[PDB]
Amino acid sequence: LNTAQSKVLKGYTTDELVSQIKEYVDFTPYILKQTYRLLCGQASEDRRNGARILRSLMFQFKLVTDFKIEYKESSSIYLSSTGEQFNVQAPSIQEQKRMVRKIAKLEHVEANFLSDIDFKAGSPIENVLDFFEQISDNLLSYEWYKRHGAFLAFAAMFSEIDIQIRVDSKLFSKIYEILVTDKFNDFVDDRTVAPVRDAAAYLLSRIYPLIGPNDIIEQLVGFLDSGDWQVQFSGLIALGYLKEFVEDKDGLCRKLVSLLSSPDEDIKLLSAELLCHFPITDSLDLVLEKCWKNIESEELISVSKTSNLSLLTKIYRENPELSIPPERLKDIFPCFTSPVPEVRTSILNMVKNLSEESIDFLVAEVVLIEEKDEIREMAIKLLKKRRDLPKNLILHFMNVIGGSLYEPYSEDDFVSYEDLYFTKSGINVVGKDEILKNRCLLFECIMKSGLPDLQSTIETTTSRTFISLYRSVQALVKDTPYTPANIEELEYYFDRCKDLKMAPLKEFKKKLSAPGIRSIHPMVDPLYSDYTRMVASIEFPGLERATALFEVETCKQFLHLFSKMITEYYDAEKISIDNFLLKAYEGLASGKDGFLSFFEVFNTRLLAHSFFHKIGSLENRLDFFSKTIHIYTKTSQIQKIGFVFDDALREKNITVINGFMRSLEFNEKFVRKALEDLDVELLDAVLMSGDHSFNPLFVKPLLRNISGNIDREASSKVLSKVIPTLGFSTNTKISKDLLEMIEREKKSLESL
Amino acid sequence: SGIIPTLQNVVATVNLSCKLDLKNIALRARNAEYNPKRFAAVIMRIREPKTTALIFASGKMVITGAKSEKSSRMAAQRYAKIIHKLGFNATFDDFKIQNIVSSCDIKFSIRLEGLAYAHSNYCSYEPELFPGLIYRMVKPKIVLLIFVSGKIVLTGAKVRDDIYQAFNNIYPVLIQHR
Repeated sequence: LNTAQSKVLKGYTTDELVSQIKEYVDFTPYILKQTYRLLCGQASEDRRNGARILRSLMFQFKLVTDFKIEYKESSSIYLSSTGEQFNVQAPSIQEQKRMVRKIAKLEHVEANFLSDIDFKAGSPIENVLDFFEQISDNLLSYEWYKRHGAFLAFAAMFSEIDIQIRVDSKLFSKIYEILVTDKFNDFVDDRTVAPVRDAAAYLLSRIYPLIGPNDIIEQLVGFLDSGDWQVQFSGLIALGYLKEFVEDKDGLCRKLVSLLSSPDEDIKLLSAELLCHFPITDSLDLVLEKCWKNIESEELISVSKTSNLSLLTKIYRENPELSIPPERLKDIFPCFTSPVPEVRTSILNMVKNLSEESIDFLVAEVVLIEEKDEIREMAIKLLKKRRDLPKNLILHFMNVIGGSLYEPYSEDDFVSYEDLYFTKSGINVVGKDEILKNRCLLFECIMKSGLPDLQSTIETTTSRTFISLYRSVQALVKDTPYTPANIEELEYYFDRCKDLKMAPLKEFKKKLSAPGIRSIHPMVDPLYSDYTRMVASIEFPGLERATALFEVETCKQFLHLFSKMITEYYDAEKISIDNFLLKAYEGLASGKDGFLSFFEVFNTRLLAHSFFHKIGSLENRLDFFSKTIHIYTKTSQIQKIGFVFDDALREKNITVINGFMRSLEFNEKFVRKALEDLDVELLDAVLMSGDHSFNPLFVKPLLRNISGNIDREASSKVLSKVIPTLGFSTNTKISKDLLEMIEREKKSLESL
Repeated sequence: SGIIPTLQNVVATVNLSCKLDLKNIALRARNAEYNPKRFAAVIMRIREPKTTALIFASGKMVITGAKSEKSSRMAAQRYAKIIHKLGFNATFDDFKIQNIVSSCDIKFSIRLEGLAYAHSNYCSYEPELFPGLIYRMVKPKIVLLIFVSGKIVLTGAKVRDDIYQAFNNIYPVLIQHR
């Protein structure tokens, strides 16, 4: 019966669905003997799981809480296991070399770098009162996973706070023993971990409340004095979990300041991390010298660098009279490029409020050559808010941004450095589509600070593209009347632009003569999008050869930038968009998807343009809205997008109807019509894209359809899509008229 | 010339110049595994650079998994760190790249039978035993695994130069046998 249900939950191998299995469980009469099986399990997942079951059973369950506060010294030592399985005979020293060859992938080659020296030798639970006896035992088991399992269980017991059960009286005594005695670590990551001692110390943080007035904390800060980093470690992690209950802060902090200099990197890490949580007042001049020294060490990688940057950031935020020393300024430049992401993020957060040219320059380098976007966003945000960037920054990056798109940045233009943006081989990995993306982003940043004239030219394709747009931005600011900038002959450019002459002038015109035919030469095709780009940007805000650009552009970011320019100009009544609209709309409703990049940024501006009233005529219309309907579904002026929703029906256009669903108001129209005739086919592809609160309306009508044999397959199909959603909270939003049914029906379902 | 070789593995060693208690190191590190019946050393793994280190009681250290001479020396230094924390007077002497393994792809097929005849002395080719031809070059002492796919794999190199020097003695020959 139920024992069968529990024995299938018992059955268990390999996944999170078993978490869902434990997430599933609720209330029963007795057994947990099977739970213990898990808490002794060697898996990191089962121990949690099992301990989670123990957590369920908390009521008026008795608990003894006598705590013997004894700091008794032990001579035990707790490791991974007893190691008795290491008393075995080692194979020949010939069979072994064979093994090393395999593991180190030394097939086909000779390996004579080991010798004889290298291979030498040195030197029953069923009763409940017995399920708690059993863990008190495991708290000190020689198998670490049993120790973890054991400790993980108690966390669960003391989790809830509210039969007869005495709790071990030597509990604390056992914790303390572990903390000083257990010497098991996980060195998998640079930041060391003490699986057992950790879980242990966390328990102590839950025990503390229900604990007699003690000298425990004073005792723990005593661990920081030990010569064994492992006990120090134990001290720090425990104190971390108890930091709330720490009084005599000055006495702990004094030691923490000391340990910032530990020879051991974990003690240094844990040290600073804990110190960030307490007031820093007296040691102020001291913890600054320490942290700066740690930062400057230039140890290629120390795990504590981030924690030290945090500690500085803190001192400087909490004491605004203090400012970073100009000399130490050159010690944080490297951090923007540091291989480790936590350092990069941390430094961009420590400079968020300062305005030094030097730092200004480094934040720009970041936006250009950063791997992670989330991190680039920090640097972008830092520059977009600026109206006082130095001219020499605008000028310098205005022509750094325009270097050849196939050569690396110059070590002479940057203070930062990576083998990914400065080597001729690194580039070809990043790909120009990124290199260009990240320039388009810096470009949107440096334009809000006054636009000096850039006389300096570089003469590459890209150089023209940007310096062109630059002048367009200038003109838009001074409402300069439009002058049809002149595009020279293909020849002209091939003479000036260093990036085009990496190509057979002849093969080039062939491509120009007819694209869609990927030329055989590898340099032309790329240089084709570089060209289509330049001309479009040169003739802007003429949009003749813009349609070309959108059709070939690989880099999605630039199409975005360009659409920005167009729209910015449109809003200022500074451009004519009509021909470009048409040519775009068409190219989009026919599979040229670069054009979406425009319609998203121009967005709702469409519905107030002549063209829109003229789209309610094209036979092309639904092919278009299919691809863009999300953009317009948000508008406030609903009567407008209204004419199109009527059409998606008439034409049973699923994609356009789904898009119209995320909005409530249109369900009201949909359902109020589905009841006049049940197109079950589309209902199958439509309904589940709306608010489920409506479903209870389709149950009776869908049964007639099956009762009498009508669309039997379809009806039955959707019917089993809707039934699992009958347990759904009806929506108060909808028309009070439709509640007169959502409730009328919803009622008859419980009738009786 | 034409294409560029890509590194897949680097083997290196160090002497921590110290007698290690292999058993202790096994019971003090969750990331180490130790099986005397299989092997008289301790296998310790870190996550980044994803690598593997063979630790002998003599204090000899074999390190594999690295994708560069930099990674190699780096992960090597991290394993020493763990030993020092673990209580032994470890040092870091005699680091040495023992082996490099790179790969290539010239994007076209090769007539193995032809290459093998023209060089029956330096390479063995039996397609009823193993797919592809194994070619033993003598200057530099490099072994190449050549497949019809056009894919090449070079091993036995002690310094990156040997990879280039060697994959430039074979290209001409891989040209003739398209």
